[PDB]
Amino acid sequence: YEHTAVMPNKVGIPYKALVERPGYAPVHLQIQLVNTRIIPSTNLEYITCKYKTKVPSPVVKCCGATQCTSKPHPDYQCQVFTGVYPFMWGGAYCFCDTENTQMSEAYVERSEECSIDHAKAYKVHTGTVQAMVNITYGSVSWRSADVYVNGETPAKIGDAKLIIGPLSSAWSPFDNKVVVYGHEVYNYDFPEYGTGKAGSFGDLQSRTSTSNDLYANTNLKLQRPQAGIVHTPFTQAPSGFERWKRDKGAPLNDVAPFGCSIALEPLRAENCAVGSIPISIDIPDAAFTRISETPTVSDLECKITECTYASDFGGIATVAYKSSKAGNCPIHSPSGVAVIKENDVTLAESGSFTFHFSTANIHPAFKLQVCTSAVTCKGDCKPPKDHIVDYPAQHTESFT
Amino acid sequence: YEHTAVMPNKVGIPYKALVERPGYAPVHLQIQLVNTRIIPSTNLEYITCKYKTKVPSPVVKCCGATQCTSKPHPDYQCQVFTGVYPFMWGGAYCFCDTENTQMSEAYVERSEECSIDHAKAYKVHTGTVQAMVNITYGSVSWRSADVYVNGETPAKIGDAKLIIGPLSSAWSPFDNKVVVYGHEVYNYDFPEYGTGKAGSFGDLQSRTSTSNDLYANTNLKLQRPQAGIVHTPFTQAPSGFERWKRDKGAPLNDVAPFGCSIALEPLRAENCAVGSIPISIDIPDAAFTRISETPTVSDLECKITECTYASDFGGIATVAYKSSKAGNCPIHSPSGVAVIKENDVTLAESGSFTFHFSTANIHPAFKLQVCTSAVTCKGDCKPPKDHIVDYPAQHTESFT
Amino acid sequence: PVKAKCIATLAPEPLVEHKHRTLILHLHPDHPTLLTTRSLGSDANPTRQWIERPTTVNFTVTGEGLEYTWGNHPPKRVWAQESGE
Repeated sequence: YEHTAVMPNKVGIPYKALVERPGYAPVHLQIQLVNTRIIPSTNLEYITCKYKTKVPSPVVKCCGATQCTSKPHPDYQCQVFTGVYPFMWGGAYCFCDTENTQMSEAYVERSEECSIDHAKAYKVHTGTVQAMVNITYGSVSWRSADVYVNGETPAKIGDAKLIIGPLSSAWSPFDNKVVVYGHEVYNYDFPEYGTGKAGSFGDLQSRTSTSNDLYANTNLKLQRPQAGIVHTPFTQAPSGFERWKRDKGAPLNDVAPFGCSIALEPLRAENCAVGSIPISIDIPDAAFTRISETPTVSDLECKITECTYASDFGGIATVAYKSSKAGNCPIHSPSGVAVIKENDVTLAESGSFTFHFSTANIHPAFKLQVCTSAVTCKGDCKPPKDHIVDYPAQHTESFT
Repeated sequence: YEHTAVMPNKVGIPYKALVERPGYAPVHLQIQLVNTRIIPSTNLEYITCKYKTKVPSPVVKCCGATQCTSKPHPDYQCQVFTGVYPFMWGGAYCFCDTENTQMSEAYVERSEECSIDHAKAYKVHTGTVQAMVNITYGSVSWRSADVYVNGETPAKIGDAKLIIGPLSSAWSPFDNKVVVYGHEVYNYDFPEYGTGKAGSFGDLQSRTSTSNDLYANTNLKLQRPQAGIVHTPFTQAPSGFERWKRDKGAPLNDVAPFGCSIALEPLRAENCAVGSIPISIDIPDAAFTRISETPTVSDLECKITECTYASDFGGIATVAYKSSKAGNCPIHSPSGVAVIKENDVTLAESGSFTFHFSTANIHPAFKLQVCTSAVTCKGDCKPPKDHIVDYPAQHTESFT
Repeated sequence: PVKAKCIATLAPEPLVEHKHRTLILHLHPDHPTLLTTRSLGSDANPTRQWIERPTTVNFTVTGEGLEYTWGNHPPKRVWAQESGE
């Protein structure tokens, strides 16, 4: 009875399949893939952020030169300068007039915002998708368990053992190269660590926040201070993190395909509705009811009464139930034409009980399996009027 | 002069290329890829180890039942038992004879060896390879720096800036799935966390050593103690960590291809000699000698004298040096036929100095570039006799 | 259980014997020794055999090299280029 089932990847709607175990009473499913969070394999390549030209205070030798050296600070720009007369609080102070030397030095450093407000590149591989699958199973009526997709993983949470996927729809909405910012995720071809052109994205490129080493192509060019005054002309491109916040591109949670949402959290891409998942469950046999205890319902009749050719469960149909005992009777349309809101219907001794459903074909000729009794609920449906609210329960469009 | 060079990946031998900068004197290389440690991208999936059935001490109710509950211990096997008469130091002690109840309980727990003697699975991706490249450069004569392979990374250690790879030979000798044990690394399709069949590898599956939760499919089945005596029959498969130590497979440092060694260290695979690496260096121009200061050597002559058709530098050749000044003269065979032990030869005023080399073609027609003077050192070579010692310097086999 | 370095094993040295791209190895251990190799071509072609009985073995070494592991004695390596003249 290990109920294999191909199953559409779509998040917010149950998939009430039916266990046709030969010998005992069938049992309905209710498989709602409440989430499709993905979490691909990734690598933190480098944080970037806007620089801060945290200038070390220049040297001023008063009569003669002060040769600079290339200190190992990131992008340590330093250039000796002569021909000053530095006004500092008493007019000038160095008594020469051309031998007055000024050595400006400036290096690039991570902002304090780099720790917290920072873009973040990644090389993104495929990884392994997940889900908090609820099944309000059978008469168990509950399990809300986190699972995987790889087609040999069980998750014995509740009582049922369930194996999912691998899904066929391998579209990772993440591209190979991704930039990430706070919550807005950008599938951007970031240039690389160690290379980013100044002004362009990744002018600062630190491996992480702690990493004292980095790559700072900022085109930081010191110029001589003017007219014998102490200061430090640092001529520099404002960061490619400054832009990339107001001349950027749009976020993947606003431009992705096939229906995904995003988080700066394990780097999941939630709820990506695409393709199918070959899902298979091993039910606990204890949860089964033996066949000789559920009422046999045959010699019945089914008919629509007001079929709504729609998404919400507007389709209805009375069923002239013709039972033997009285009790519950799980139901399902093995044809995917009709999706039913009721998993189970209570029965007195051969009464009648309408259920709700939804279809996509004008003439819904769908079988209905009322606990081992098939029936065609043939009829005709009506279009609605009022179509602006969230996503459907029908999801069965085909040739009609 | 940024000397691009395709370069064979092979560890223990220099690659003495030649800088042909137009305008100043050429300079030899000596690029010895002392290491090829790899460090792919990986993930600790689960430690395994042999279980320890650290039995909690059973209950013995003397007259009537003690229902057990399924405590959340890993693989908490517990089964009530009646019909005992437990001999404990005074004969039996419970005065009933069938209402004597015994509740055995046993759960699986990590051994103390699990912390230290433990296999270790991994999902292994490709990552990024490294090397402690020595270059005893030019007249610099030294730098032993750790580098990368990704073809935009410099490493300004010494004075030269050098960019390596990416290599074309992407054979990660690690497979996707790997088990690891102390030092012996096994490219094993470990089943998974959460699944491993009892007896088979990974009967115990703990995420890490600290992780109190785990997966213990050990098929632990308690049986009733015998003949009214206190004890706990635990019937169990000895671990799939017990086997996997004496019915295992062989280690990847003993079965890998293309020449690798291994460590339980950053999970590198050292010294994997395969394929080529497109390496490019930016020399310090200060290290160059201008062309008008090295002796011009032309109007020379070269000839072998005892060419050894071999690996060790057995090939020799006098050269009738015809210099202008006197001094050093870097040398190289731009053809890969001949590999030379001497990077540089000292010269008096037009003397003669033999060098050593090794070839693979019976008639070595290789050019020799003695500091901007080419010459064919044509000749013929002799096979050796004595071939059982480590790896060659020739590495140039082709059609001969 | 701690990561002590036991005073530990060592197997008697091998008798290396040359042939044309081939290591004859007359070998003579103290105890059963797992020997194994790695023909360093991308064709690995490794070998494993516990040796307790003294045995002259053979190894078709290739052009580029082979390595050789006489027990926990360190791994050796070998250039076998030509010897057939």
